[PDB]
Amino acid sequence: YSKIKISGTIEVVTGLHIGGGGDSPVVRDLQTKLPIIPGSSIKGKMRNLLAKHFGLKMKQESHNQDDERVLRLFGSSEKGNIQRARLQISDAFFSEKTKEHFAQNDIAYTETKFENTINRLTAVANPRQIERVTRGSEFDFVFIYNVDEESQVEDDFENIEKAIHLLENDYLGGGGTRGNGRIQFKDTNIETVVGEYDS
Amino acid sequence: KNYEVVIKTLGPIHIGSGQVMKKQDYIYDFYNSKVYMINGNKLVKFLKRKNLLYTYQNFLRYPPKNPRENGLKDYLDAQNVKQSEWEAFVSYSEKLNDLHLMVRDGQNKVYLPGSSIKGAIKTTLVSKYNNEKNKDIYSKIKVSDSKPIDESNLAIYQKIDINKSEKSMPLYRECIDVNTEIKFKLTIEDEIYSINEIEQSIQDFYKNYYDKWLVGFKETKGGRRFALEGGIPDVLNQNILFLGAGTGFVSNRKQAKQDSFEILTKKFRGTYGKMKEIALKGTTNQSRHTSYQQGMCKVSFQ
Amino acid sequence: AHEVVKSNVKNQVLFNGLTTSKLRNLMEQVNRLYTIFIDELEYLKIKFYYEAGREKSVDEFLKKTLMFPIIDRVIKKESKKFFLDYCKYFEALVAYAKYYQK
Amino acid sequence: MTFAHEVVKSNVKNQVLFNGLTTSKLRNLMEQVNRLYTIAFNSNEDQLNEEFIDELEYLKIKFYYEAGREKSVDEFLKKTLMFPIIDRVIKKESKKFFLDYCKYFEALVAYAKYYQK
Amino acid sequence: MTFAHEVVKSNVKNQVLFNGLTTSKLRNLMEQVNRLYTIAFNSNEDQLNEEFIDELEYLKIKFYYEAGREKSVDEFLKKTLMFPIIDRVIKKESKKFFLDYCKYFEALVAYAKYYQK
Repeated sequence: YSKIKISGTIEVVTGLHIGGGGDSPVVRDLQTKLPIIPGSSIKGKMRNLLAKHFGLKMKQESHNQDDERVLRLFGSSEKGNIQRARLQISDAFFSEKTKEHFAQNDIAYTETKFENTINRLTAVANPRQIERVTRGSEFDFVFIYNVDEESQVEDDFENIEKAIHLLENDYLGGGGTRGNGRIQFKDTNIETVVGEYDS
Repeated sequence: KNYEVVIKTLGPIHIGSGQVMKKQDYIYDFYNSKVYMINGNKLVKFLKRKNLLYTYQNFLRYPPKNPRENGLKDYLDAQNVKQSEWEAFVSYSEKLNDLHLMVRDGQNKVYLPGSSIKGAIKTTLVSKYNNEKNKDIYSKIKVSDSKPIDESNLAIYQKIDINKSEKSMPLYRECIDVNTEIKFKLTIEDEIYSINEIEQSIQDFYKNYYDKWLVGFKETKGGRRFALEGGIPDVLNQNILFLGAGTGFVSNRKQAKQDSFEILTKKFRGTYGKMKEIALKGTTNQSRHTSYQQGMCKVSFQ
Repeated sequence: AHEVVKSNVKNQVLFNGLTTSKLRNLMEQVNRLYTIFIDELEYLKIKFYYEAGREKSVDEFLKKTLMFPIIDRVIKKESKKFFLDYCKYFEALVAYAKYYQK
Repeated sequence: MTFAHEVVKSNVKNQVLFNGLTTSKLRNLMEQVNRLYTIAFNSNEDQLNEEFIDELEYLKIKFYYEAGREKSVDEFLKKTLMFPIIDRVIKKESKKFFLDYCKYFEALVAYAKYYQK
Repeated sequence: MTFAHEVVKSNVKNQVLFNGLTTSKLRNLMEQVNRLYTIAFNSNEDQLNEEFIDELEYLKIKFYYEAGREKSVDEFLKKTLMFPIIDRVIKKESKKFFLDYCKYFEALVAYAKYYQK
């Protein structure tokens, strides 16, 4: 038995809105009064994008039965078979140097966007507001992998690689369709912490 | 799939931020025709190294009501502040009772929003497909925001009401300079409205726009100057679209008249009620004496 | 906080027609400073002068709240808690302005 | 007392509730009241500390904010005398009266939830 | 009112009980009932505390809230005459009648628990 941590840092490129608390606020830690990226959202983007990248049948969509690779890599235990999650994703927070760099330069963490509405045949302008997380900030994540079978570790790592590949080229959070959520990954570090595994 | 989109700004493009600069944070040089935005922080800490902040505050507080004595350049001159220091305290400048700024990002560079770009693209799709459930395909066509726009492509323009006799609008709008190249990234989740489909939709929108409205403004000096300089007879082959605000409200004739009456009655009713008993937006430069209509820019995909 | 806003309702207008859309930039300033420096408070003062210049009603608002002496005394005190207390007062003023409107 | 009881049946009109009040529209108020509940419960003495008085002041501020945000919440707060009750609670500075207010408001919310679309 | 105790057998339809009632959904009610049963049982006199009257008010509050949360609980409470008997017990304020209600309610709970999916 062993665990291999995956550690790295995600950078937001365009606007970011998670807005779980929703005039329209964003997810935040109450202990820091600072935004976050809840692990649930990352998990959801992963499961949806990876299932789509694999076989996604209309019948399978109706019955919520997912592909065997995706299911073992993320766990379902919904069909009466034992399936515990082999990968756990945590929350993520601001890194220190981002905090400093925004503190020094008189830069805020939020950008409020007016979205002007023009209505067909009437063109009646009613402004709307939405909040965003400042671009150029980076979040620090940890992924914890549980090793149950000594051979298929490599395949699961490769699927996580295509995981990150897709997620980089897609959108996380809300407003994914309208231009909000494009984030990238850097400084990935792999380090087995418990066990005698060579990774 | 996933593609990179290149935008060639044929004309001045504006995306209004809702911020309307008042009689503050500028210097309007009548005699060299550049307006100088001022860093608030640096300017006020200058005021404190010269201990005139109370003077500056009172100057703001109860303006002399003398129009020649109601700016910021005169305020700075009255304290005899040196032009090089007056050059020391300029945050940024462009070539004015009010001035309208674009959206800006966390580091105060202008970027093109995702709302505007699908705004024009949706308008193009709706007109071409006659609203064929285009609201549903809105979710299946995704546009990334722009990369930043460095300042040197920013300049101020006046709103020009281009009719058979030209008229100026009293205020200005900042715009992107001509020929700026701006990229975003495009993703497709509904393959039916393919890349070529989208391009042809935009092109058909433009051709319909031409043969309905763009032909009518002829015999106006600014009209044929821009119409010919922009090469729109060839542009019918080109993928051209108007982005953001400032494009004409239009962007049969009788139904258009009734609709336009209704819209202008709803819009401008609080100032000029004359719409109940009854015009192109463009920009005119002093530098080249050349008029550009606000909004159009070239789009090519990859 | 409540007293001033409820008593500045004259005959109906609030501070001669005050609306929060005019207070947006100030609100952003206060929120940014709340998240977090003497010079930052200085430019803060300047921005009250800025927005109070943009509209006459706003100038009367900041006068009838005695905002300027309050901010000066904040900058003198340099204590973090008292600045947060000022943020609470400003938030209360904004909320009561929001309540009493057209 | 339970004026909440007959008030909630007085506000069933034609169907809208307080002109369309819904339980999603009181979440923040419920959260704030719950936190003040637990903090005051942790307290030993009946005399309310000045910090808890400031908590009550901010609670009043939050009622006023929410009432300015939406009209139905405004009508609910106006007719249920929430504002006069909070003013009297602040005047009294007694913990037991604050807990009694908590029970009243909980009853209000429970009735509003039991009568819904 | 004992027909209200044996209505439970008349409500075995086709198979779900009370349209899908489970005793598991009665847990908060059972806990509160046990609490105040103990508190009343220790009491000496027949005249209940005024605070105990307020406690009974809190019982009605919780009953309405639970009836709002679940429909099967709502049917159980409504048709077995729970609300009128709660009001009546509040009206007489005598200990022995409160115990009488407690025995009725416990008999209901146990007999219902006899039948569950």
